[PDB]
Amino acid sequence: ISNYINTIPVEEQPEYPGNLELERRIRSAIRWNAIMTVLRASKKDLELGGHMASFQSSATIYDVCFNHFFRARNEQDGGDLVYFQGHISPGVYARAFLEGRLTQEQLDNFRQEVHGNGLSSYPHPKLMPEFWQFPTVSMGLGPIGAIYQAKFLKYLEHRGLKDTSKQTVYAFLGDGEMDEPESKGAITIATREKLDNLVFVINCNLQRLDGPVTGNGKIINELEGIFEGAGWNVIKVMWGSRWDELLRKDTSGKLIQLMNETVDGDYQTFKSKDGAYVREHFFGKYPETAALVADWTDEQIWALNRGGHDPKKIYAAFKKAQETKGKATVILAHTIKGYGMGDAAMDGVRHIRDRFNVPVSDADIEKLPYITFPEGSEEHTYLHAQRQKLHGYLPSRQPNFTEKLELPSLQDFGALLEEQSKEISTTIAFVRALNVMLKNKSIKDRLVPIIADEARTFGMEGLFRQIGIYSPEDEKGQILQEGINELGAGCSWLAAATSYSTNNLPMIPFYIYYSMFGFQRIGDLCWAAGDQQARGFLIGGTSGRTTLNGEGLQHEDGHSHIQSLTIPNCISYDPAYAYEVAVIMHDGLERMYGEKQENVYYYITTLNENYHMPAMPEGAEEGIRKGIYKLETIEGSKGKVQLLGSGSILRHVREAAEILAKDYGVGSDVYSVTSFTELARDGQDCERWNMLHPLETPRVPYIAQVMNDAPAVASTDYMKLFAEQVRTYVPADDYRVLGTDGFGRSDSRENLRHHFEVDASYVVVAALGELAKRGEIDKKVVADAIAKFNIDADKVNPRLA
Amino acid sequence: ISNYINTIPVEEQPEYPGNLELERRIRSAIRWNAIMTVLRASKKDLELGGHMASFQSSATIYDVCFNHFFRARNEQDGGDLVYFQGHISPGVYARAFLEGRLTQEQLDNFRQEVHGNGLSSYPHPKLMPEFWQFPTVSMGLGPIGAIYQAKFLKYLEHRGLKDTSKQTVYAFLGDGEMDEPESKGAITIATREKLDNLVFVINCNLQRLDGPVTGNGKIINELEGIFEGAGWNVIKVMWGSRWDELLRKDTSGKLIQLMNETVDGDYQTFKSKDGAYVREHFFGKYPETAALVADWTDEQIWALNRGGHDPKKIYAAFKKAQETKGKATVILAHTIKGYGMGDAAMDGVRHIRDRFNVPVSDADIEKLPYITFPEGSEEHTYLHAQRQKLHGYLPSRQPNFTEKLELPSLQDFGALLEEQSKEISTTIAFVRALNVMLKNKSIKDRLVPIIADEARTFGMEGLFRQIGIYSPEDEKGQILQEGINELGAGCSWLAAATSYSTNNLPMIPFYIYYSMFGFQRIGDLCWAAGDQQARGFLIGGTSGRTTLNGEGLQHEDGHSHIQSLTIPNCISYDPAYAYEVAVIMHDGLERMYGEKQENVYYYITTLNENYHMPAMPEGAEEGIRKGIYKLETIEGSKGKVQLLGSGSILRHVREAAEILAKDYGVGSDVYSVTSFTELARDGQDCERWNMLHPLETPRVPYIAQVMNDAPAVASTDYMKLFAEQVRTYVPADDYRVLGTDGFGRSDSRENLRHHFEVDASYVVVAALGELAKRGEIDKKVVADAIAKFNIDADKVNPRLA
Ligand SMILES: COP(=O)(O)[C@](C)(O)c1sc(CCOP(=O)(O)OP(=O)(O)O)c(C)[n+]1Cc1cnc(C)nc1N
Ligand SMILES: COP(=O)(O)[C@](C)(O)c1sc(CCOP(=O)(O)OP(=O)(O)O)c(C)[n+]1Cc1cnc(C)nc1N
Ligand SMILES: [Mg+2]
Ligand SMILES: [Mg+2]
Repeated sequence: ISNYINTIPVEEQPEYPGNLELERRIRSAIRWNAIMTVLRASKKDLELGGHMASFQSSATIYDVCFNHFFRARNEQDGGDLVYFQGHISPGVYARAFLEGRLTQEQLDNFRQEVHGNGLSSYPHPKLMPEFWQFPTVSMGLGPIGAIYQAKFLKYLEHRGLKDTSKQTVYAFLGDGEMDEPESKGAITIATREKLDNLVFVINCNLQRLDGPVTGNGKIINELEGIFEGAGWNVIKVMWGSRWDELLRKDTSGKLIQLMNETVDGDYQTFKSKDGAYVREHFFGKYPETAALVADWTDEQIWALNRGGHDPKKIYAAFKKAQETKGKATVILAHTIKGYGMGDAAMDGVRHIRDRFNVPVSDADIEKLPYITFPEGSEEHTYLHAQRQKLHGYLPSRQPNFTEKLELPSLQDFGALLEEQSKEISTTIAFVRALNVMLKNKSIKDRLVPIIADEARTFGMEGLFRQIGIYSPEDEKGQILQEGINELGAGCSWLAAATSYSTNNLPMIPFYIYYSMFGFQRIGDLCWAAGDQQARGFLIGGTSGRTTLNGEGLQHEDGHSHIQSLTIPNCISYDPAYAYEVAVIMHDGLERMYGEKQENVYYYITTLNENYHMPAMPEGAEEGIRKGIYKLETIEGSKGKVQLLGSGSILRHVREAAEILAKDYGVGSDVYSVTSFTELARDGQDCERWNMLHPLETPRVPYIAQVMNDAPAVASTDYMKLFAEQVRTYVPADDYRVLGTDGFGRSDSRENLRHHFEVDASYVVVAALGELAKRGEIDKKVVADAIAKFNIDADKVNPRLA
Repeated sequence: ISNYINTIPVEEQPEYPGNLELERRIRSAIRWNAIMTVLRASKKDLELGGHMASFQSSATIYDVCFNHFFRARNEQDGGDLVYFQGHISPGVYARAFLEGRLTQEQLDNFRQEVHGNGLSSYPHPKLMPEFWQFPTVSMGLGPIGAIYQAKFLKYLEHRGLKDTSKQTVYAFLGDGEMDEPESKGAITIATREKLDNLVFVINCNLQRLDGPVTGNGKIINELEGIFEGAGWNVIKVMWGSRWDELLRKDTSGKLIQLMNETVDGDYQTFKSKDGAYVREHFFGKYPETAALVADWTDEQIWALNRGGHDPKKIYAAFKKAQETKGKATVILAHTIKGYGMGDAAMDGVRHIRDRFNVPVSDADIEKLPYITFPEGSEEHTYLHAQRQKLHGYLPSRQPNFTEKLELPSLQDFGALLEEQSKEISTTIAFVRALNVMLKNKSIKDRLVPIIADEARTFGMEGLFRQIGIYSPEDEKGQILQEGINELGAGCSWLAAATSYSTNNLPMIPFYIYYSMFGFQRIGDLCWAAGDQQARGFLIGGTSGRTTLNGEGLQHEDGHSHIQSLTIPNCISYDPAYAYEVAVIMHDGLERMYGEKQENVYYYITTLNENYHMPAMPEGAEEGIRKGIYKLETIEGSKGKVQLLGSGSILRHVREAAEILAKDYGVGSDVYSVTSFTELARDGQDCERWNMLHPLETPRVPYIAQVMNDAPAVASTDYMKLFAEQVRTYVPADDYRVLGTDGFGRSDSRENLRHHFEVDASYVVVAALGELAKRGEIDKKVVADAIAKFNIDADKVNPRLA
């Protein structure tokens, strides 16, 4: 930690390049319009909400950036990638309005978007696809997302894919936000990868929502301490220009001592008081500090401001960051939350227009009028002129990429569509599919395989020697090894999955990891990715409750599909066979990066269990995409049932089919369900449409176009809800579901599938029971089956075990 | 960052108090048994798994702790709280076997737990309730969990609840694991809270799973830098005793330089070569370092060891840690992964037998025998003697607390059971229920309210005046304010929710936060909390997609209930009324902390919207707990339907009930569903039982007991699946579900409820549609209603909007 003063002394401060007086005029107009936007919204009494105090504290920081640093998207690259602090959006909207990018009607529709001419509360690309770029309001995601975005830009340059050297990634963070583990938890990576294209700007107003971040301490010193120890360049912007002569003439060193020892709580106490109070409780602490202001009026003492409010100090910081290489820079900007709002922290708006010399008539204040600058005026010309020198306006977003990719056809995956002679797994199939893609001239180098330490577990060692590991193992390596860091790997995946938009450079990431540590562990990031319109593949390996058999309770995933189905634009599949993996990957590729450019991302669970992989049934492709298709029907004269399975359990459902036919003369229709979730969504969509068009021909759910009315049984390696979700749409009166509800445990696959009541034996007993209720077979046949299969009808429900 | 040598120079290293040679003999037996356990499992060829290399690198570190530091649970306190690294469990079992706490057959059932006499792969309290205590195999959860556990212990002492001062919290971490954002993301908290009762022990073997943590850098220096910067006491245990005369004899300083400059990757390379290579490639870098080992044999060179393998060095670190006050300590122990396993990490078994002088003859080696120490033997006496001086054995766990609490009766919540004068919300009801509890003498001081910088939004400032904020606002304060840190708050809640076991002191935490940032953001901790048998309340405030109307995409929660239902022992409710919240909190209090001592935790979503709160109907208590009860029956002679609602949307389904009756003569049965999930679980249990008892009379799901066969419509503020999950159990032919699928956005509650198609007009249209489909009414009247209600039948499905 260093003294509690500016890192950059006046002698090293560069001359400010802009017109300070003009800038303030424009800035006061942006401040005013931001407050008018939120106040007008409140007057509606619709509980819309909105913030003002935060932007008031950081307005000048953003202003210096818009006038002198921020590069907009241009012909060469995506420009500077700015992660705006989420709740200061009114200020962003106010500047956009001033630049003529938004209308007054839009501002009057702040937080009222349903009808189409409004503005979102926060940065949400999904809601305003041509404006916002990075979703940051869920605190903590912005910092880590920015770290991996900066690292990805360097990756694109090192790989010879795009010269991103002129782009800088700015992450505007709150100080309270720095307590989120995700906020400082990965800062060490910025130093390992020398991210000198990354700048963290922390708004240190010393406050969060309920109170001071650390009243009894000094948050700025805490931040400096850990960032410095993590190897970052730290620049503190503590005090305004009025303090220079004071610090300059104090030869005793007491003013610094005093600044150092005063804690955050007392500093916040001063800003609530007045000049006389500061003379007494701060400077009055020591004779030498009291002597520095003896000649000052209380009004002059009260004028002393924090550094983050002085354009000259701010500029110095951003310019120095720009020059700093070999590591990332964090700017700790000292500010006042609620700055210039005074009291308010209908005549208090009067106070604001007085404080910022806002050009609003006093008999007009009542109408809460927006201020604009006419074309031809000093302000309008200056506003636009600075932006043009910086390539235009931001934030802005391009919804689609421009180039045309020559994607592999399904036949290019032809090997995976045939019967495999050796027993392999769906993960092995996934890797083989990747290799096919790695042979396509159009996308081979746009692929971005990502792993979190674990590569040997998924047998990815082969691609290693083939395409290498990224290590600026050299800077041309293609695979991103993020170590034991699922969140970091997910942010790398997100940066890659949205490159088509931010850089107009489509990249196709495949992040493979232990499924349990997917949505369950990084779900907030997965929701954010949906908002950011990510297009890529998330591969949940070692999936299924009973399949990763020895690992137990914290590894056995029997519910990730329940978590993924909550994300509207995530398309989830649980394939049992290699040919299904091939058809699903090809389709996703085509939907996301083909001419359609669909804004969806994929989640495919894969397995670590080897078994026989049959050839793809002729004509089964569309059924695989849609979610279900019939494998075969087995004959039998004593009854008929429908058996559905997915993932690793399908082969056991087929085994049940052979038993039912040969031991009981019960025939059946056997279906491979590649996506219960897509089938459920389709069914929900059909019934919604039907409800809304009562006079028209009812739409039939896709699952009902494949299944018939015979009693059905479904079994999967996930909790019952995964298959039970399509109940409404199944055209049979009987639909029994087996699943892996309950905490996992260590044992052999055979023992877990029996414990979780999902194996062939339970499918047979479940099927026989449906026939027995129909009076087709004797109930004792079901009872004798339970006995012969060694089923404990009275053991505790696995969910409670 | 300091030089690459031990922090504690030999001149300051205390005398080691144990018998090194006897300890080595015991440790050798433990290493062998750990290895035999895993190899024996391996021979089964059931893909059971298990690790050996990691424990081999850390065994001595744990050995010194078991012999000289680890306090076991005792009469005064719960002993030291040890977060054992998950995958070194085989060594913990090996030792427990040796202390005679586990049997040979149990070791033979390593990773086979279904039949009841086996051992879990990793620390899982749920699976071994009397043995393991803290779930650590999900990397990164252990370190942050340990930080807040240490903090909770200080809270208990300060509140005057228990003298926990002799307890130390040890977190055994891997160096690869430190990359998880959760691993270092909260370390500044240990400094702010002066947690001198916390010790982080990082095993720096420089390797993770697929390679070195950072081969081109120095992970130990990286960790020292950030931890020192965060304010911790850092102790590096780098080199063994054989290096001392050497560092002393060098006066050029060339060794220290050489040690500082060599990078992780090369050190790993030396541990593969041999004395010859190291003397030329390490000492052979400068003539002065070569000179120091000039008179050494290559074999003497090869015997140089890393500090984490030397008991004398390990002891000094732990002793220094134990004495330190004012801050937490982190011990960076330098070790060799796969230590002594040569060949890999009967020829291999022969080698480790020889390497560690294991008392196993050549004749017995192929039997892969377990070693034991007979009573009376030197080894048996010392193993037990050291543990007795340290109060017993660990790990061990007490599943239930001993004291009897005198819980408040439902009658004590009587005010909340009556109709309310003022319009209030379920969140206000929750706060009042807490106030009832705060009056109960038996539990008032055991309550632990937890907030994450959102107290103001939840209107909890009334509680502050009452019980205060813990800030050691004084260290007697009862409320834990964790700031903007959901993971941290969740970890505090976990420590408190598990105090009943750990400290035999029941504490009842209530963590309230924005529901969106619950399971979605800290889901992995929530699953681990289930493993740890947490008993507490998670309150998801500002919940429902349409109810937190102005916040938008990343705040509007229409799916946390879909995430929470994946946890077997989490009981979730979405109440509409103040009386339902009181009945629910009373039942949860009683189930978890009453005589039953049920191992479950509660999740209740509450609202920020005020509306009329009526009186609880006479006798509805049991239905409220079960998940559903009939609120009212409205007459109508043109038709009859059943309407179900929960949360904030129930109010709306009741308005639709009124409209249907007044405008269409359609009668209805209206039900409040306080828990679709408990109803779904009950339906599944009934169906599972029915399947398993074919000869018995079928059991009826509770929801089917409550409902009838009249066409049904359900609407909630959550995605459709939340209500669809009970389809199988609803005894009516038609069951239409309305829900908030899709991404949230900003607008008025009215506009959002129309957009998500869950408001009264949609419930009415859904209901008329079922009647028309049956013939009760004309299809033209459903068409006229769609128009009358200004419903756009062709707007995009909200899921896609
Ligand atoms: C709904 O509006 P809100 O509560 O005002 C809002 C915008 O949602 C915020 S703002 C906020 C405080 C931010 O304090 P900081 O010091 O970081 O920022 P600032 O002082 O305002 O510059 C918190 C905790 N949350 C809540 C919050 C909590 N946790 C997460 C993960 N994200 C949040 N965003
Ligand atoms: C199936 O067994 P496994 O993969 O060997 C296991 C035990 O599951 C482990 S162990 C492991 C490597 C840990 O390396 P460390 O350096 O931290 O520890 P060590 O070197 O072994 O002393 C990882 C990444 N994971 C996987 C892992 C990944 N991500 C999370 C969050 N938790 C994990 N536990
Ligand atoms: Mg702040
Ligand atoms: Mg390691």
